[PDB]
Amino acid sequence: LNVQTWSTAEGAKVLFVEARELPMFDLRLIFAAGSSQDGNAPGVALLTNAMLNEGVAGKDVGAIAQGFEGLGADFGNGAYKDMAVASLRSLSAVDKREPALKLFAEVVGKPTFPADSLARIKNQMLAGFEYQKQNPGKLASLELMKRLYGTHPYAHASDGDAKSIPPITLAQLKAFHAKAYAAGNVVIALVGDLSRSDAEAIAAQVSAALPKGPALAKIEQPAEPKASIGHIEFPSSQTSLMLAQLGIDRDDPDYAAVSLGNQILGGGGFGTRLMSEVREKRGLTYGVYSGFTPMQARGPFMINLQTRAEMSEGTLKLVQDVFAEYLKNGPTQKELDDAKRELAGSASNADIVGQLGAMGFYNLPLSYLEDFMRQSQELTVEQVKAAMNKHLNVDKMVIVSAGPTVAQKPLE
Amino acid sequence: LNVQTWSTAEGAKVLFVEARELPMFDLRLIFAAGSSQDGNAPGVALLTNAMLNEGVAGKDVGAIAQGFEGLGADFGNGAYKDMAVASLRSLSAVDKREPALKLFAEVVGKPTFPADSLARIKNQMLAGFEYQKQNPGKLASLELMKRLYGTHPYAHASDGDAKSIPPITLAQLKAFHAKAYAAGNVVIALVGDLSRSDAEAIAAQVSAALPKGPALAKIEQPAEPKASIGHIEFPSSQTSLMLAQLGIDRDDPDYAAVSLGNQILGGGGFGTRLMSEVREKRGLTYGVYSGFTPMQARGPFMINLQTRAEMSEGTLKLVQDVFAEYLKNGPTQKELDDAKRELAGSSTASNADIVGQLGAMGFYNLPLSYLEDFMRQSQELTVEQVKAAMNKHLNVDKMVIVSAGPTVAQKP
Repeated sequence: LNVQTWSTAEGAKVLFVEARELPMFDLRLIFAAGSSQDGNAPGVALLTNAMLNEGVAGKDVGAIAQGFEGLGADFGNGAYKDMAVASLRSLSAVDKREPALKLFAEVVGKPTFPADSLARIKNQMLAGFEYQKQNPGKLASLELMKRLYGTHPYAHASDGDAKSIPPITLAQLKAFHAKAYAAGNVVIALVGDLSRSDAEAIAAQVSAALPKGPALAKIEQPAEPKASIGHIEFPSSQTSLMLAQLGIDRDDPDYAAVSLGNQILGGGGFGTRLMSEVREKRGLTYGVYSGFTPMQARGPFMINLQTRAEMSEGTLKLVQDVFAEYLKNGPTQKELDDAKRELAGSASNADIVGQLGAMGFYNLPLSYLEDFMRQSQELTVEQVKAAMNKHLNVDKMVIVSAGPTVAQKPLE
Repeated sequence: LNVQTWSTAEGAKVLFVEARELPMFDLRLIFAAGSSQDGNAPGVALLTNAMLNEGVAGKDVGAIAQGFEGLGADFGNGAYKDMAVASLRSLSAVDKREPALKLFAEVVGKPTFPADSLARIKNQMLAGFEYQKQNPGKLASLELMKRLYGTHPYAHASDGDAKSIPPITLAQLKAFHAKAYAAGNVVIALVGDLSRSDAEAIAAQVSAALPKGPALAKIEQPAEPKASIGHIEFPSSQTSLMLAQLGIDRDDPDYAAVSLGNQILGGGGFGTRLMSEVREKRGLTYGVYSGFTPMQARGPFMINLQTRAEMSEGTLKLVQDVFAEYLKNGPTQKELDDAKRELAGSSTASNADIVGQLGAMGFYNLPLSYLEDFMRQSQELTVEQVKAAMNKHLNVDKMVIVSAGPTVAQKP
């Protein structure tokens, strides 16, 4: 496709793809306003993002939702470690998109942050922390990110904690919003039934409604953690196991190589090394997965699965052996091909706008999409093995288990 | 507003509301195909409903998904206790809705139940059962529904269990579908940018694509269970509390009165009696809710919350006292007005909200003027009428209580 890009007067990065198949369009705003920008107030980024559509001049939470619905539009939001998102899907018809866009602009650019909404959202978050202590996987991953990142901004939970949420004030949210939702801190992605002229108008309108400000400081790289094995005691006949170490950052040149290499190890299914060895041949789990989560700074590489508590010790060694062998010998030409073929089979405005968001946010080449498919079928078994060994090491894994401490049964 | 109704040549009940504001419409099919129809194969209803869009003649799961997406349409499905649904939201333009409806009819009326999809679904359902036992609330809920309904079809979990899922064959899914998804067993609800003639054609087309057959017989009423208290030992840190007894069936005349009474007792908000006493004044929980789940047969009335294990013994007594006190004196004028005001707020209804009500109207044989009657009646209820209704359907001596948590010393 023909990806077009430019910047607004306020400094926003714009990426656009014209798609006339459907009388609709997707607008996605990506801000460098993830939890990594939390500073001394864990949870403030997530709280700010969740509060956007709780109120604007003249409209309470209900009226805003009704506003979008009545116009045939869908609003979406979310906060993560690197970014925070605000999105709109709407009919392309001028009479529908105009009021939808002005409302969207008001919600993301001029939220009023109603006091009652804040109290309600905090309560939901506090209740959430309580339910979380009943989810082994959630506890294991939280522990795992702490051991992996230490004091780095990516270490703390995005939603903060019971201690940090209560003190957050409306003033802190307004201050964070003014700084992190600034035009110079955003990427405007558009895909749909629009001309480049309409796209420019839309992007400019959004950019002008946002608070004025420069981009925030980028996140530094984390220090490599030391290998370790932790355990979280939890009642259940099952045990959640997670293994991880630092992976790559989104802009790393070996992205295509490590992603294909990962597909073979623990991607979707039955065919992978892990699913066949752990699930297919031994029936020790209903699902085992592996994957990289590239961010601005080095993201984590993780392997996760659940098994019967009495088989956990044995299954862990098995996963470690499978991983060790894979890094040592790499993939077979047969696995690589099936991997490329599988990939060859994997677009809507939504899927595209999502990619444009990452392309602009991580400053990837305009040709990113094509470059990825192209680089990916070109890769040889030797390039994949080299890339995996360059970014992963068997002696760097941080392991966290969550389940009961019970007698262990060796694998049969 | 101006609900229109008729039946198709197959005996399907059709309900339609013309709404021309947006160039789209919502089609919802409600089948008497919930878990209550499981018989000797718990979970077959949910599995059949989940397999609908997994494949049709010459098309796999991904092909069907892209098919709807490329047309700007969304497919929806879900199975419950007394009903199973299949829905489609689509642009109204003929060039988009015609292809989308043909695909939709094929998906719901002629599913192929691919072998590889059934294995994938069973695998995730089996994984689901494992996750479930690590959840106190779910464990208490399953047990509570058992004590409440005994051998009644509503007692067992809709998704079946680890022992009932593996055995389910394609032959069973095929037979269940031919019986439960028969045209005579479905309600067709339509709302949107369509003329009555457009709607007639759409309904006739969907109805004709379904298997031919009559409506299934209605489920009998459950027996009044004896009051009892049960505890599920779970060494986790918080305690889950659930109280319940048989509520009303969906077409009960006091529906509006009990809905408003329940809203005041434990609906949404911090103003309810339960949230005020347990959370507001005592700070014993982050969320306590109560509610009726009216079904074809008597649905349950349930109250649920989570508290610190050491406060569970006292909190349960408090909730019971608050409940007794509420049935005894009824709601205050203030509570009644606030509730009516909240209800009123909560010609602005969207196609999705309307289509949902139309489906229930048709499935439960509610009066054609149900919508208008609900508003009128609700806004006119008196404290005396609400108190009478709640007392007519609930009794403090009939509560079945089930808690899940650790047995620890009480700190009150």
